[PDB]
Amino acid sequence: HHHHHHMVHITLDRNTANSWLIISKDRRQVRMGDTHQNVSDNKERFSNYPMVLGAQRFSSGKMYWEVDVTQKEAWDLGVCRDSVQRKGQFSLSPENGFWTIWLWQDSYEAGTSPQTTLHIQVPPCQIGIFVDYEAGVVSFYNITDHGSLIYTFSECVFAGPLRPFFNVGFNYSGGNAAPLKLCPL
Repeated sequence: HHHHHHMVHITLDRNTANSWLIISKDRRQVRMGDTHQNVSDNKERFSNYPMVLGAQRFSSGKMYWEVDVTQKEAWDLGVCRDSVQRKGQFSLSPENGFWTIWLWQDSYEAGTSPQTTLHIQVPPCQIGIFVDYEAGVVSFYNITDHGSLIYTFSECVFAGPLRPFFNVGFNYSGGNAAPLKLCPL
């Protein structure tokens, strides 16, 4: 792909984070802590899953960023509406305001409803995410495999400002402690 020149500097919004997440000083990395991180509750925090939003809001234009997923067993990545549900149980779907892909149990899927199997020959260590607001497109790229396309959501109905979306996943296995990291431009 040739989307690299739309690169944006994403930072994580601490106030939206699940109370077990640990966000680095530079707000560029996030991992699952082994306990509650001693923060007050608020209406923005994702309560049921290890999720956090980017601080940036996008309502027009073309945007690109990269995320490092090295040695993780489970994660979700993409964008979501600013007004997505924070509390209780929900599925990741465009109907609920999410445009995402994930790794889970050794398979990659896109968060359609129902979910779509992805075909990835080279397990990615970094993921590129491209948003074209006007066109209604969200695309995902395998940076480890020379930028090859993973998935395109088209005909998106964003219906609001978008925020970068992250889920570090649970660590029931002891094999999923590694962070998500926003990669430098």
